[PDB]
Amino acid sequence: SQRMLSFSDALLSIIATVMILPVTHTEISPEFDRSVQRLLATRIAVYLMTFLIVTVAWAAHTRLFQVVGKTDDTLALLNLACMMTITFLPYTFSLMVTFPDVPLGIFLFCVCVIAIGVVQALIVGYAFHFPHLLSPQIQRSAHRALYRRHVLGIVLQGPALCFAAAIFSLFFPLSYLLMVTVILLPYVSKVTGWCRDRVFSFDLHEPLSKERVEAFSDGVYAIVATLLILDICEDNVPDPKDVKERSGSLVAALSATGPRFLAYFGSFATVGLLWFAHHSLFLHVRKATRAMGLLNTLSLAFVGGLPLAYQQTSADELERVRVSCTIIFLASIFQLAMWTTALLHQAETLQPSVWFGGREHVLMFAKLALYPCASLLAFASTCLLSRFSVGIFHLMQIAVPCAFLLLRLLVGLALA
Amino acid sequence: SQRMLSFSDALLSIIATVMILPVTHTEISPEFDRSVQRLLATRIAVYLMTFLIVTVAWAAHTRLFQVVGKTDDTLALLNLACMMTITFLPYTFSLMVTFPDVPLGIFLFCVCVIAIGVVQALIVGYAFHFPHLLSPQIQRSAHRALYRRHVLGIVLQGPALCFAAAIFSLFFPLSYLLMVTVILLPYVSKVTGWCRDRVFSFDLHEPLSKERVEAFSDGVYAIVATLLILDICEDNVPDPKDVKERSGSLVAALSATGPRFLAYFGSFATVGLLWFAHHSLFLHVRKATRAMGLLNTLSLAFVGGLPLAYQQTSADELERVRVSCTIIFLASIFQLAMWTTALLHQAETLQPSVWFGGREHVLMFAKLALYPCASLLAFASTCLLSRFSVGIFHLMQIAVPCAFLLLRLLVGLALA
Repeated sequence: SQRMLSFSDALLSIIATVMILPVTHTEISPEFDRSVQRLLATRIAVYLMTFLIVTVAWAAHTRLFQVVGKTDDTLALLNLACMMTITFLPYTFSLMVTFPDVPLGIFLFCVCVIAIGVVQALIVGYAFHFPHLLSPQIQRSAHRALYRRHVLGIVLQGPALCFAAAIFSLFFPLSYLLMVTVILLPYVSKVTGWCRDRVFSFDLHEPLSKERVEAFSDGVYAIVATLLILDICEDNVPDPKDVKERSGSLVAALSATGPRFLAYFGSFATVGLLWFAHHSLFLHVRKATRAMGLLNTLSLAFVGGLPLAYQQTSADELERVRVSCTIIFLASIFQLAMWTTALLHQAETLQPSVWFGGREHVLMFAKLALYPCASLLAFASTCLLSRFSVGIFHLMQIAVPCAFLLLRLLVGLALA
Repeated sequence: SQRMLSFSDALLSIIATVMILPVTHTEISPEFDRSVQRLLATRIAVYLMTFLIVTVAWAAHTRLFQVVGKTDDTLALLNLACMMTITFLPYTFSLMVTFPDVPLGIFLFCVCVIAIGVVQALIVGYAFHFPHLLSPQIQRSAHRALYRRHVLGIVLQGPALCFAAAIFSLFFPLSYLLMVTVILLPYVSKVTGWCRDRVFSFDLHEPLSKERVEAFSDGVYAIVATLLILDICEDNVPDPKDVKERSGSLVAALSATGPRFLAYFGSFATVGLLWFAHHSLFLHVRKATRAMGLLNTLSLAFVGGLPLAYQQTSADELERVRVSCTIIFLASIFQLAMWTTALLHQAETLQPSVWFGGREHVLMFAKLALYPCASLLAFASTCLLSRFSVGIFHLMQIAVPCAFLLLRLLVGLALA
C-alpha cells in the first residue's frame, strides 16, 4: 500500500542525480583551462538546477500521494506513468538550457512539465472518484469534499502556468520566466500571498513525511557514494592488451589508477560519514517540518557535487583542496542548519531526548557539527603552506565517530 | 535502528548493477560482428557472475544484520566499512576474470572477500560483546550463548576458504575453484551436508526478511529503468555546434536520437510493468522462504540484462527481437517461478487471500503470468514474417493490466 512510494522515490533519486554524470566524466587534465572551466561551471549549474527542479517535482508528488492514503493497481500504473514523465525532466531541462533562444527547447521542457501535471490530475481524479477506497483518513473522506476543487488547483496551478509560458515561447519570449513561478508559487505564495478556505485539514503544503524524505536522502547518498566507485570500475580495467603498456606485472599498470582509487576511497568515506550524521539526526526528528526538508534539499544538492571535489583533490594549484573543501563545508553546513531548527519546535520536532540539555544533546550536536568544523580547519589551512595535510585531517575525521561516544565524555570531564 | 539496512541494500543494489554499464555502453553498430559479439558475451557473463556474487554477499550481510537486531553508532560505522569492502567486489571480480592466469588478480579478489569477511567478524564480535544491547530477541539473548561460536563460523567459513585459495595462487593455482565453494557452502551444504548443534533458533540460513529482499528488488528495478535514461541523457545533447549538422531546426538533429529514445521509452514501460508484477506479488507474500529469494535473485539478474535487449530491438537481423524476447521471458518466468512456490507453504507463505481458489487467486495468477505468455506469443514470430508486430503487442501488453481487474471478469463470464 506504501512500498510503491519507496520504489517511486528510489527511482526519483537516481533520476535527480543523473545530471551529475557529465560533471565527473569531464577531463580535468590540461593536455585550455579557461574554456574547460567555463564548461564545468555550465555543467555544475545545469546539475544544480536539475536537482532543484526534480526535487520540487518530487515534493509535489509526495504531497499528492500523502493526500492519497491507499493504492490501487490502476493507481500504481498511473504512478508509473507519472514517474516516466518526471523521469523525462532532466533531459528536457538540459536541452532547454543549452538552447534557450530556440522555442523548441522551452516548448519541450514545458510539455514535459504539463505532462507530469496532467497524469497527477488523473491520479487525484481517480482518488476523489473512490473516496472510501483511496482517501487518506476520515477527515480526508468525511469533510466538505471540496478538497478536490482545492487540491486540483495545487496540482494544476504549476503546469497551467507553463501553459502560458508555452504559448509565450513562439509568440514573439523575453519573459520565459513563468517556469520559475512554478517553483515559487507552491513554496511560499500560498503560505503568504493567498489561501482559499470555505473544520479544515490543509494537506496543501503540509510538511513531508519523515520516512519519504529520509528514503530520498538515503537513495541520493547511495547513488553518489557508488557513483564514484562505478566509473573507476567501468573505466579502469587494465586492458589485457597492456602487454605493450607498462612489461607485464599487472600491478605496474594498475598503480596508474591509484590516484583516482584513493579519490574514490576518500569520497566514499566522506559521503558515508555525512550519511551517518544525516541518519543519526533524522533518527531523532519527530515530525520533519517544511523548513527541515527545504534545508535537506540543499544539503543533498551539495553532497551530489562532492565527487567532483574529491576528484579535483586527488588530481600553485594547491588551491584545489580549497575548492574541494568548501563543498564539504557546504554539504555539511546546510545539514547543520537543519540541526539548528530544534528551536523552531522543540515539542513538535526533535523528540525530547535530544532537546536543549537532553541526555545526549551535546553528543548529537557535535556529531553533526564535526564536519563543518573540520572543513573550516582545512579552510583556515590557508594560513600556512602545508595545507595538503587536509587529507590526514579528514583521515582523523573518520577516526572521531568511533571514539566520539567517548570524546564527548571529555566535555563531561569539563564538569569541573 | 533499521533504516541503516535500507541505506545498505540501496547501496548494494547499485553496487550489484554497476557491471551492467559496459554492456549498454558497447557499440552495436557494425561500421567485425564475430569479435564484438564475443566481447559482448564476455561482458554479459562478467555482469551475471558479478550480480550473483554481490547478491550472495548481500544475503550474508542481511542474515548477519538479522542476527543483530539493534544498532549502535560504532555498529553503523562498521557497517559502512563493510559496505565499502563489498563495494570493491565487482571491480576485483572483473579484474580477476580478465586476468585469470596471473595470481595477482585472484589474490586481489580474495583479499577483497576476506576483507568483508573480517569486518563482519568484528561486527558480530561487537554484537556478542553487548548482548542486552544488540541481541535481536530473548531467544537470541537467553540461550546457550554459543551462537557466536556458531555464527562466527558461518561468517568466517566463506572468507577462510578464500584464504587457502589465496595461497593456492601465490606459491604455485590450477584449482582456483575454492571461491565457488564460498558460494555453494552457505546455500546448500549446511542445509544438507552437516549442521552443528549442542532449544534452538537456527538463524543460520533462515529465510530473508520480506522487507529486505523487497527493498533490494525495488532498488535494482529503479536502477535499470533509470539506467537507460542515464545513457540517453548524458550522451544525447544536441551539441549546439550541430549548426553544421542537418541548418538549424533542432528537431532535425533531435530526431537522430529517436531510435534509442523509443528504445528507452519501451524499456522503461517493460521494466515498470515487471516491477508492478513484483510488487503485487510481494504484497501478498507472508514469509518469503529461501527458495523465494533464490528465484528472485535470478529474476532480478535477467531484469538487469533487459536494457541490452531493448537496445538491440530498436537498433534477416529481425531475429534480434527473438533475443530481446527471450530475456523478457526469462526476466518474467523466474518471476512466475516464485509464484508457483505457493504450494510449498500455503499456510506459512502467500497469505490466505491469494490461496488456491482465493478471492483474487486467478487475478494474481494472470497478472504474474501475463508477461511470460506475451513473450511466448512474440517468440511465436518464427511462424510468419511480420515479426516486429511484437512491438504493438508489447504496447497492448501494458494496456492489459489497466483493464485487468475487469478482464479477469471475463473468466467470471466463463462460469457458464
